[PDB]
Amino acid sequence: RQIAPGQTGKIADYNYKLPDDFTGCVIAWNSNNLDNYNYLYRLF
Amino acid sequence: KLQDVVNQNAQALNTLVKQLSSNFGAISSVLNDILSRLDPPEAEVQIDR
Repeated sequence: RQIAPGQTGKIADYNYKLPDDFTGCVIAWNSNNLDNYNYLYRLF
Repeated sequence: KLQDVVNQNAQALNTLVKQLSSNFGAISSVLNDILSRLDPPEAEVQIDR
């Protein structure tokens, strides 16, 4: 849910943000069948 | 006639200034509230109103 214009949260605030007039698409699927604490994100 | 023309100019400017106090359906009529209470992507819809 963070991966959109006009959202907020640790990713949407500190790591990776889309412009308020972003022109495109977001695509997702679960990766549990491939993924193991190897993936990191920003908290400060 | 002259006092009427002065009164019409006064009523027009007085109305025009009073409109700043009105919401037009925004969350506040104080522009500085909208710009501080809400985040810009949310706030812009109220400000555009």
